[PDB]
Amino acid sequence: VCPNIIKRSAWEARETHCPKMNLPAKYVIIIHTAGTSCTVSTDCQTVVRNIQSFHMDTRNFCDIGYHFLVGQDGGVYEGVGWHIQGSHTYGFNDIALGIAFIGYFVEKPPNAAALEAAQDLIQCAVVEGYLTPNYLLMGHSDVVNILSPGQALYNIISTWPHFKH
Ligand code: NI
Repeated sequence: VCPNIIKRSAWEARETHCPKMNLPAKYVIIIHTAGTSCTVSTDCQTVVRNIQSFHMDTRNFCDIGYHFLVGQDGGVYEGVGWHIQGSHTYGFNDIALGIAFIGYFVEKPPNAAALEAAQDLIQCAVVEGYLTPNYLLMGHSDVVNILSPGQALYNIISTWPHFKH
């Protein structure tokens, strides 16, 4: 089933009212925050909260851009959740679940804990119906010109199921 998942309230997320996400989604997009990483609950909560603020105040997004985030503490963090539209990839925000690893992974990849959490989340997504049974998995850089989710992480997710080979 779905891994733990720490809620928005847990990281003192600014409350908003954003466009709704249309489920089921047809894709999963692996992203990396490209910023600092985190190894313990409190640190990750902080980093996630800062990203929301940055996305809302200087990027003008309606809320944090990712549906979910994954830390090196192996924990899954709720972004805007399953039901809100994302702000992570042009042309895919209404049909793709954006999952972002907290950190910068071009050279070194996320630990096994982080990776496992992602796949378990992905698994419950398709099982729960948040994703179509024939959904497609892809990396950020496959869709737009972006240095995400990092070659290291890319090489990893490229081997997961439903990856758009
Ligand atoms: Ni599970």
